[PDB]
This record gives sequence, structure tokens and C-alpha cells, in this order.
Amino acid sequence: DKEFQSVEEEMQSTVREHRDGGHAGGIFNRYNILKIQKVCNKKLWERYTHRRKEVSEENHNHANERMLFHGSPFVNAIIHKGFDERHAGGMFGAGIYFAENSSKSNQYVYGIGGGTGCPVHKDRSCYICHRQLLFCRVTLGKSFLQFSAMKMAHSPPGHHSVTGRPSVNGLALAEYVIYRGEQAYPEYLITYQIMRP
Ligand SMILES: Nc1ccc2oc(=O)ccc2c1I
Ligand SMILES: [Zn+2]
Repeated sequence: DKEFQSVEEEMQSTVREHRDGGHAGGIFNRYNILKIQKVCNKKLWERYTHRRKEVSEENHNHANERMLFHGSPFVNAIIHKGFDERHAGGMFGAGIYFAENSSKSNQYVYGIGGGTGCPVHKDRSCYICHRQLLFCRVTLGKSFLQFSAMKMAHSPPGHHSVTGRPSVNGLALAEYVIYRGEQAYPEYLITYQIMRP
């Protein structure tokens, strides 16, 4: 399957060396991809496409959709109930955060800063336990570009998302923030392990 090889390639090629030396997400240069499942939730898909059409109409007939990663200990709840801003602290406030680098999303799979790592071994660098990440369709619409912390409750006026851009004093890598759960669809569920270098 070419569609699934495309997802594996995005997962592998977007890995970066992290500033925390692997503290949050573990030490690795690549993953062992175990499974890639396409999520088919009709109710969530229509909530997503309905919002996407509204955003496109408010953004010069352009949804500004991107495929982005999301790491969370609550992936199962997300694939069933969708993203939920009511469950959203954060550099850009009360939003739902996505990354274009899979290894950045991997830092959130076991909690903020990697939490205490895997449930079985309490290891943020566990090579044994299988992890899950989502590869999502995200509607950014008119995205507000920001470099420094800007604690928002909602998108800035006239905007549909916030894009955090890398800066000397700030972010190492980009991040994308939405403030309405219906602006993302959890399209692929990736089951994987981080691999020992
Ligand atoms: N602050 C922040 C930045 C990036 C993130 O990427 C994810 O995948 C999930 C959560 C997340 C968070 I909270
Ligand atoms: Zn483990």
C-alpha cells in the first residue's frame, strides 16, 4: 500500500534531534513502525468537513489543511470522540497542539514532557513498549504566525489557528494550534516503537 508507505515515510523523515537530549521522548534516530490503521469515523469526518468548508469560506476559498502529528495518552478517546478543546497552559494557551515533526509529537505520548514514560517500565526511552501517535488532517485556515508565548483562550480575532514558528529565544521546531476540536480529524493511528540507535 502506497498510502501507508507515504505515512511511514512522513513518520521516519520528520525525526529531529531534540534539545532535551531525549529526556521527554527517548533516544532514537528512527522508529520500528508496527501498524498503520486508517480511522473511519463518519460522524467525526462530517464534523471535520463541515467546519473545513466554513473555514475555507472565511479564508479566501482555502482551508489551509495540513497533515500533522499529535501525541497523547488519550489517542483511544480521540479516535472515538474526536479532539476536544474542553480538555485544553501551553505556550499558545488553551489549544490542541500538533507538530510537523513526528519526534516532537512522540515527546507527548506518555504525557507532558513524556510524563513518567511507559506504564509497564516507567521509562520515557522504552524500546519495548508499543507507542501510538496520530497523523491528522488539520484545518489551519487563516493562521496567526507567532514566535513568543501568547496565552490564548481562542484563535486571535479573524484567525482560525496559531502557528508557532522557531525563534532564537523560543521554539526549536514549529507547532500548530487549534482552539476548536472539530478543526482536526484523527486520520491515521500509528503503532510503533522508538529504536535504540
Ligand atoms: N505544547 C505542546 C506542543 C506540541 C505538542 O505536540 C503534540 O503532538 C501534542 C501535544 C503538544 C503540546 I500540549
Ligand atoms: Zn516499557
